[PDB]
Amino acid sequence: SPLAIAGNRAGGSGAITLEPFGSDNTSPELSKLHFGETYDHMRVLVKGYNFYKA
Amino acid sequence: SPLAIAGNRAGGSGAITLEPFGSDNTSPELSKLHFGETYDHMRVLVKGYNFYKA
Amino acid sequence: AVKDTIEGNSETLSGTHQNETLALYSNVDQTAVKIMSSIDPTRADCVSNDHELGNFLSRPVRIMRESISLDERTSTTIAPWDVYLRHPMINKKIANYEYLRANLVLEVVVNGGPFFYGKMLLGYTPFGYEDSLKNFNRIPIGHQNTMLSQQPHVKIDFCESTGGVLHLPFVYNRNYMRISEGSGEPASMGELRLNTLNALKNISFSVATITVFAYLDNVELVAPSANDPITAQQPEL
Amino acid sequence: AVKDTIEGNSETLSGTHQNETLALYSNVDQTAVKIMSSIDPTRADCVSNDHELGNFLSRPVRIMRESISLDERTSTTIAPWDVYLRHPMINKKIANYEYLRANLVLEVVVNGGPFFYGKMLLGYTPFGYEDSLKNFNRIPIGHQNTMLSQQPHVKIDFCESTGGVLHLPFVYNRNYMRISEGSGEPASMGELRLNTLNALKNISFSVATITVFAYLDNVELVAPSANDPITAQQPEL
Amino acid sequence: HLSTFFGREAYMDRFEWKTTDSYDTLLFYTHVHPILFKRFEATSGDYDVGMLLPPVGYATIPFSFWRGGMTFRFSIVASAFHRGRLRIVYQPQGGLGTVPGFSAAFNRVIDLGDARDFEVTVEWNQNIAFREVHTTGSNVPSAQYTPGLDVGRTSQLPLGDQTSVSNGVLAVYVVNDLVSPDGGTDESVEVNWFVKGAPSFEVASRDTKFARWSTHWSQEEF
Amino acid sequence: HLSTFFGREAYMDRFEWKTTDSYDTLLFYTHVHPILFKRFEATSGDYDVGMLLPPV
Repeated sequence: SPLAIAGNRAGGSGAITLEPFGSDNTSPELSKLHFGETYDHMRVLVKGYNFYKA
Repeated sequence: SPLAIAGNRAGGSGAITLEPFGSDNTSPELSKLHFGETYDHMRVLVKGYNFYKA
Repeated sequence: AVKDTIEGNSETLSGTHQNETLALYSNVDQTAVKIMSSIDPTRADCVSNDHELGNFLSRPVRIMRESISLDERTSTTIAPWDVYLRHPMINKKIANYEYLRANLVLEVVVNGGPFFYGKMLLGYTPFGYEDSLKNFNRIPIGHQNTMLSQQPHVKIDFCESTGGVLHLPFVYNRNYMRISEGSGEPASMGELRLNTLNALKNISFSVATITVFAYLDNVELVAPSANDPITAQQPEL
Repeated sequence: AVKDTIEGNSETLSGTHQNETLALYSNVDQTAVKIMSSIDPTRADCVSNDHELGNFLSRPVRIMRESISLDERTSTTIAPWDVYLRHPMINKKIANYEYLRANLVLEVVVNGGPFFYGKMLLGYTPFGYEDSLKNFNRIPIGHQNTMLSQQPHVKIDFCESTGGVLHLPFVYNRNYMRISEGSGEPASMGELRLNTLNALKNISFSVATITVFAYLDNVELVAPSANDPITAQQPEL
Repeated sequence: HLSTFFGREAYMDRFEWKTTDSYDTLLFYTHVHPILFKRFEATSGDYDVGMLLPPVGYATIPFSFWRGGMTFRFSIVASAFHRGRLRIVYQPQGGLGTVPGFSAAFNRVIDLGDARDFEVTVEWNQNIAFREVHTTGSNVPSAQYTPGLDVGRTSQLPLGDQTSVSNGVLAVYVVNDLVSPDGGTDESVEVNWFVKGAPSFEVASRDTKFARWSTHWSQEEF
Repeated sequence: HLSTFFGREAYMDRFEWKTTDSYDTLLFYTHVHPILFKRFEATSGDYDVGMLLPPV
């Protein structure tokens, strides 16, 4: 019953990890292969201009 | 009678202080919270342009 | 990556805690989502150090006010403990307690010109005065002043405008006094007398005023209860 | 010879003093009769360290109570800040102040057997919810649970009897909130939603209960005023 | 520097005491904000109007938001044989439609003896950081304070409802009746008050409300 | 930061088990991509439609 209570907190921090599908293998030099730069920050993205309401 | 003469000079420098309403508590970083900058000097303010008399 | 700020504050607590009036006991575990507040040094603007909740019973309250006429001898009495605790403002902050223990502080304010030359007496009688109250009211004012002058009192001078500060202790045969509804204990702890010593005159070629305040100090409130206090009443004058 | 205990305590004071709310100024001298009290270590019997006046707003109060029936999906909402500050017991201790600033603490208590296996959701919406309130009530309960799961919430399990603790911060575009009469600020600081996640069932061979408490912590009362507070009201359930 | 305007005192008006006054009567009532107008009507022979402001009120016109403390000074004009006691009450918000207590709100009791000319400063006691600045739509502004003998206004009733531009309300009540040697029913006493700005005064905005006013009031009626 | 959107959980839907089920029966099937819509129809009295998406 302890295992059923700890697995009920918000956010799913009591869930059982289940040996995930495959592995994660990404190199740092993937941006130099695709798209040139990264898009991980929305604060930088919002500084571009957009057409609106003539 | 001395207390009635000293309290009659111009500017009200002989008045009796009366334990003011509340206290003064302002932080230096209030301009960074509101309006960005300060407006304490009229010499700087007068260097802006104003429309006048076409 | 940043904190999830929902499932980064979750944690599990025991089902037992206390809040100085309600205690809960359980054996199963709980879940907590504790989102903390910020420091914000700029969020404290109207911050003083006089108005509080602990020091609320030390707030002065006007309990007496009279106007004095020329060539008259009178007598008037009130109950200081009963009037102060029954004030509508004070009654709200003593509403879920049973017992009280504090000291009385009285203060008088007089205002008269240099043309009046009158005098008055203000005396106090401690606990036990209700027994000899039907007979003390039958004594002439002049003879009453003889006994009042031997008790904690103050003299009011009308030629000047001065007088009046009285610190009184808590005298009682019990540890505290019951302030719940139906109590008569507050109305039996003391008495204030205000009678003429010398009649007021005037140098011609006609009315003076007087005001009395009261409050408490070293207040102790104990015994929480779900009982209403004494029925509030506005001071008569 | 001993002290006269009447004219042995007399002394003269200045006519200027302060009591954190009333300050008096005068230039004439006064007279004082200060009779001090005793130590009396045996006079303190009903002395605890939980009931106070400063820590009075940290007293839990029941604001919600429901009974759950089998095979039904429902939704119910209240206003936690408005209900707590409007309680008759709490309204008395906030009566001559104008502004308040404190954090909300909620707690849920559940009771169900091992034969029930139901689930429920309880979510909170911060300041600004009144604008989107007429439209949020038009969304189906299933789709409402999607958005509530991303906000500070708690999950109620009926197979066990557990869950419910929620600490919430003070979020507001001003420094404090006005608690005087006619104020609508307390009724706009937050909202509590209680809707079904999974319908309650039972293993046969029919009603559960739930209770929610609330209180405040780090309370700050400022701006004394002679203004009545919001009209008190007993909680609806 | 703008500090030279916030700190220059100015006489505003007068009100009476009228010794035939009960123990609790309103004598003065005002809003705590720097924009207090005074309208005159060109005593000499013509028809002309004008308005005046204190040095604190004048400097905050080209701005839209204000905050800080303000200083008030009351001076009683009486002889050496006058005795009495007065009260000063401050209400942070809502106004005083009825006589308050003695400790529910901030109170001060001062006595008319050998000392006069009391001064007091009110600090910022709002839940918001900044307030608005008052304007006028016509040439006859609404009353901002109760009786002022210079402007020919003598109503002692409390006005109100200016919460969005002010920092509370000031009121003056009697405590002990005024005593004079000769005899009442014909004797009064006048009190003069001055306004100023505390060293914590502040303005931060830019506004265009004074764009069509003018300092040339001399001949504009024809 | 965009990381605050990738990492916020969300309840989507429910499916049943129905104990009267054989030993090999399909109970759930989905596509592994973040664009999963949910359409509602304004329970209260009017005609309105809407859609919802997870934070991702």
